[PDB]
Amino acid sequence: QIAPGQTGKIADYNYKLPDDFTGCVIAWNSNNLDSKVGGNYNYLYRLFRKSNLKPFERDISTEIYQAGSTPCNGVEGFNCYFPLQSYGFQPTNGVGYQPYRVVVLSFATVCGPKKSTNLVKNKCVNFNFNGLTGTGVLTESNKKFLPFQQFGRDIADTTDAVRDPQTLEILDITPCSFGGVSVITPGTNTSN
Amino acid sequence: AYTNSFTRGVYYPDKVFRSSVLHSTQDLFLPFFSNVTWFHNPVLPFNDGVYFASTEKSNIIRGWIFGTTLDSKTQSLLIVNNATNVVIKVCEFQFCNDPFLGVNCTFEYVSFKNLREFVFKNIDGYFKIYSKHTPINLVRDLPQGFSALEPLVDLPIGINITRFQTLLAYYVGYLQPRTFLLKYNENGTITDAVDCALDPLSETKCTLKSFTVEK
Ligand SMILES: *[C@@H]1O[C@H](CO)[C@@H](O)[C@H](O)[C@H]1NC(C)=O
Ligand SMILES: *[C@@H]1O[C@H](CO)[C@@H](O)[C@H](O)[C@H]1NC(C)=O
Ligand SMILES: *[C@@H]1O[C@H](CO)[C@@H](O)[C@H](O)[C@H]1NC(C)=O
Ligand SMILES: *[C@@H]1O[C@H](CO)[C@@H](O)[C@H](O)[C@H]1NC(C)=O
Ligand SMILES: *[C@@H]1O[C@H](CO)[C@@H](O)[C@H](O)[C@H]1NC(C)=O
Repeated sequence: QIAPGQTGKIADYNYKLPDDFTGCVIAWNSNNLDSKVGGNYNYLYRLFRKSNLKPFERDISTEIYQAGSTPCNGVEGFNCYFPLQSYGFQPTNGVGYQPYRVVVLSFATVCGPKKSTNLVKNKCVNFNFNGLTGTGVLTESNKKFLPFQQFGRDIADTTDAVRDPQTLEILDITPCSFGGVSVITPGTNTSN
Repeated sequence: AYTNSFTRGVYYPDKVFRSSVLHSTQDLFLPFFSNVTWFHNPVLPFNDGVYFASTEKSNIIRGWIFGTTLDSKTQSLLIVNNATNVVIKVCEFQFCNDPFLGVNCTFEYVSFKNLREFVFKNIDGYFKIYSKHTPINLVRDLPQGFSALEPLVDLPIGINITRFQTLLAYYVGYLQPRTFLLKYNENGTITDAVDCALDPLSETKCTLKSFTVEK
């Protein structure tokens, strides 16, 4: 019952997800801690409620239901019931009646992990450091950045040093090697 | 009450090392020789950003409050020194009609003889804190001098801010989008700066991109 698009007694009266839910649902079998032989009536659930929920209504409100036309001031005799029941979890229950711990993860400050390579000096590399990129030779430097400075710039606004973010040491980026290939020749008329 | 800002209110505008170079830049900076409002805890506008500076003798000035409405209607910043710690929180705080110290949250963190200098600005929902500290021996104003505030703290708050107040002398001015020419020295510290739009000689220095000009 725990999804976008799904229906049921929980999905109408306890726990709705938006039908385009930004997130995931995770669940695992918990017979081995949530259940004991006396009946772990510890966990409750909303068996009855008027109208329907919206997504994410944790409506703790607990008063007697009443269906059709009757008044009800407690007593809960007929056509009116107390809205909650316990789960009768016991370690001897069958698989579909066992307890399960559910977690829903629902979705700027959060990110997954961003994973470094080891760092190679004195070779031509296609580098990335924090937000930037380049092609270069990365080399140890005698520059002295201030503690908060992360990059360092050449006079024509071209980056030419960077702080490594893990080991706080300064690299002197050099451009990777390029040059013209000139062919030097006597005339073909002579020799090839 | 008011006083003259002189040449204060320069901070390092981005985290990039520049060395022995006169880098021209535009950002929210305090205009040179503008008036700062002078205080010995009223609620103030924040506008585009604030330069706050505070002369100290006994740890009198403990922190700041920032928001739009500043009374639990929406989330709001509280930054405080309390004895041996610094606190930062962003909660829909109920705030007192006169907040002071004796003798729904999304971000929380808990770790005259002096002048303290601070720049507060809010850009694309990130809130920027730049600051500097120094000894002094002055009793009535910000001392005429030059200092560059390094960044400290750069918080993904996402909150709107248009009003702030202090918690317990201090001085307040507002940042504006102006061109500055910054002299980065041989070690990458900003040792001097020129506010272009100040006077014809500053426009000249900036247009030539030098702190000195021949005839
Ligand atoms: C990164 O981890 C190393 C240990 O491998 C540690 O020595 C270094 O100080 C850490 N750096 C930062 C910035 O946390
Ligand atoms: C160059 O080659 C041509 C043949 O294609 C020949 O007739 C001519 O004499 C040669 N000249 C020289 C200087 O080698
Ligand atoms: C306000 O600033 C001007 C300079 O622009 C100055 O002449 C004037 O005296 C200042 N006002 C006060 C009350 O200090
Ligand atoms: C400052 O106040 C915080 C509560 O916001 C408390 O946890 C901390 O221990 C206090 N620090 C000192 C030095 O009193
Ligand atoms: C740069 O900093 C070092 C300390 O790390 C200091 O010895 C040196 O004199 C400084 N250079 C300049 C030009 O201030």
